[PDB]
Amino acid sequence: GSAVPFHGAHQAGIATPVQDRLHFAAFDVTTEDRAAFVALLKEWTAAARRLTAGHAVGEGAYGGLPEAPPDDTGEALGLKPSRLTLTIGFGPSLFTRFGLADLRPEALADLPKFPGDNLDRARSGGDLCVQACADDPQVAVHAIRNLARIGFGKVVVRWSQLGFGKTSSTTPDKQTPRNLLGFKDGTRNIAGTEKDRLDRFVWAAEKDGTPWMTGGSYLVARRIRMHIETWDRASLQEQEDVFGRDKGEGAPVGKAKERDEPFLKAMKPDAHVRLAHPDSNGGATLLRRGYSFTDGTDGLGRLDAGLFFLAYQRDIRTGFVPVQRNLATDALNEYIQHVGSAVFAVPPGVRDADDWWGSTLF
Amino acid sequence: SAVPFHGAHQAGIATPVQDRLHFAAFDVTTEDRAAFVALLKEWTAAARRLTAGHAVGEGAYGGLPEAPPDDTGEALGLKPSRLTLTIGFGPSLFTRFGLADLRPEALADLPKFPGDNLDRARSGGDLCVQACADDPQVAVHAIRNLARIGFGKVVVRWSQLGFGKTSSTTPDKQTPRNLLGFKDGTRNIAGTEKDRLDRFVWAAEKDGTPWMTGGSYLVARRIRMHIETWDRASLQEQEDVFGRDKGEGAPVGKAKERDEPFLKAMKPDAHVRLAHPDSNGGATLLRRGYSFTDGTDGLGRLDAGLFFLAYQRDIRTGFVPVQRNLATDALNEYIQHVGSAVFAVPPGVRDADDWWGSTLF
Ligand code: HEM
Ligand code: HEM
Repeated sequence: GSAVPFHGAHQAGIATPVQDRLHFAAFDVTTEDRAAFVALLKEWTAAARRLTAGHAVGEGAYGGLPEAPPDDTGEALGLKPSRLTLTIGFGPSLFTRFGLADLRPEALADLPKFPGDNLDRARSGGDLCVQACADDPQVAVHAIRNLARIGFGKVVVRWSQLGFGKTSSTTPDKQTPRNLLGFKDGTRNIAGTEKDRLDRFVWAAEKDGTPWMTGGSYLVARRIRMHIETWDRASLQEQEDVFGRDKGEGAPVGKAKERDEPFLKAMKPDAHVRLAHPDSNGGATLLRRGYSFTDGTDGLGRLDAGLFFLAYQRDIRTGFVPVQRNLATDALNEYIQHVGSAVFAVPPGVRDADDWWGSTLF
Repeated sequence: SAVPFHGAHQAGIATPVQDRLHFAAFDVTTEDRAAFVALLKEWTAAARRLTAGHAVGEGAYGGLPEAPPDDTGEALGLKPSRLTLTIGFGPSLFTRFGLADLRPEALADLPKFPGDNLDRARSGGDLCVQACADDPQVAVHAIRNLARIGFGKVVVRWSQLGFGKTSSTTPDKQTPRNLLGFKDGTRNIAGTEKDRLDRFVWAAEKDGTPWMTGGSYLVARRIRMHIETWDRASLQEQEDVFGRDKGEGAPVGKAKERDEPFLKAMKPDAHVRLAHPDSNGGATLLRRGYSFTDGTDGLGRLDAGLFFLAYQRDIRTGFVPVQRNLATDALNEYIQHVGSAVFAVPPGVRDADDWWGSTLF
């Protein structure tokens, strides 16, 4: 229930321990006034300082002038901060505005097309994003709702996604959660404590070529539908061969414990862990921070389940791209389909009560 | 951390309200009474396992390699999480298996109400399973696996996820707030009032349908809220809509949330004034609904609202008169009913040998 500090060299919500619920929104900008947009970034930062501390935005949710709408919509009243983090990111399409083209980072690479892609252009892309994570979904919704409200006229919501439960871990000392295919997910991820691994694989550095990004990261979001009907009729052995780990313990094939190191040659050549593993990808390493979703039925008598996949990396070209290319022959492909996609530059942290989101860019 | 599954009544009605909801409505595809009864027995066995935190069948792993696991596995290593599973039968069930003359009179079709805009695909259903739990993944896993067991005999018609309070951070003697920002649930039938439940909630034998004694009747309504319109309304307009203030939830003129309302001090079309049993000939409901937020629609708006669930001893004398009295509710400006269904919720599974629906079949 405690708060997660908002200030830092880095934005919270990345190396932070992974909170139970997610509300992810992508925004398009509807003002051509750079001054208006900068004032928005400052106002949103002020709201976030309140929101992540458990306080109502502006002058509160009630007790103001009767004839004016309340500053805060009020549904988080009486709730604790619940580890709320707010993480902001800039889409490639934002740099065509306010004269930012010269500032687009080289590591904000558009993704190539991948075999199997069935991307819905409505649930893809976006000028900027806010990732709201909390252990209470009312807290996460309230923050997105109130950010959008404050941005009325300057931004609209392009698309959003709710994650009802995490499928990722930055704390290997705690239990690994399972995804909706029933497998532990997050065993071999980067930990929030591994400060040297985060420096090499996650945080952008001055020398990488884009000084305003020093301290930030790069985010890939993929909405991935799961063919649970097809999966749920596969034998237990078939499911375990697809991944290279047993279902119960989550141990690499042949071994006894979830955290024993995989021996890649014992796995099938198209096994998911074998293909995604850094050793198979020239050392490429990712920080996975995704969440499960279900969005009703598919209209055909079945539940609609999937995974909202989020990966943070130091450079999209040396993180997500090579690992995803190596998955062209993944046995998991038979059961999944990518149906939404977006990349964002996540700027450095808000340094103190005078700093603001995107201040190094603007 | 668990709720007993066996009882005179099904759990999940008067038992403590859990944090999360997965509601699913199923359509029946088989015509065979025997095949259906068989399924009901299978379902009860799996429910016993799930509500105690165990995997269904022979488990999620450790079986024949060339067999699909009995349990899909995503709840492994989680606790029972106060999971309750409540099953109900829709009016359309009674057109099959020759049960037409066993439909309870109290399971009345709903009239059309002013402002209804019901989506057909998210309405109705031959039967429903309400899964509540403090962990959403426990709830989802239950529905997922019940649907799997029933494949070939039932399909999922529509499904709804919902959330109330988060109990690991909020006190249970603290009223939750709906997404309009008002405390919700202040004047409600509580699970402790065993005589109000008998008078208002539970079906009794002399009511007319003996197989439903110990049961209840469920109305579900998917109510969209026009969030962005509501949020532009003044604080005074919002409080005028309900007849309570937003901060404390006190009825107008009163000081504490739990002070009894003085209905003449509220606006004639205030929501509380129109819904109160005194304005409805004593009609009283047990509300057990959950908030929802499914995402954003095509115009950038929050697809969010209240998935309203009401239990009552007779639909004709509970939900119907009260909803009728809301014809002029000032709240109507800000909400839209977009989905609807009714169900007869049978009595409870009495012991290890009993099963869902046994009194009917
Ligand atoms: C629904 C889609 C996916 C599912 C269900 C899934 C599932 C899993 C599972 C069960 C594991 C083993 C446990 C672990 O170490 O975390 C794993 C590992 C991993 N996955 Fe995936 N995954 C999916 C998509 C992806 C994608 C799209 C990528 C990258 C583009 C990816 C990259 C990785 C990596 C790097 C590992 C760690 C392998 C290692 O270093 O040992 N996964 N995944
Ligand atoms: C979006 C839809 C709705 C919202 C946001 C809402 C909200 C509220 C609120 C804030 C209260 C006051 C506190 C309390 O719960 O006692 C209330 C009371 C109540 N509402 Fe609603 N409600 C909705 C729909 C309905 C419907 C459809 C019905 C019945 C058909 C209903 C029946 C009642 C009743 C019986 C009370 C208790 C009044 C009393 O006896 O004091 N509500 N509602």
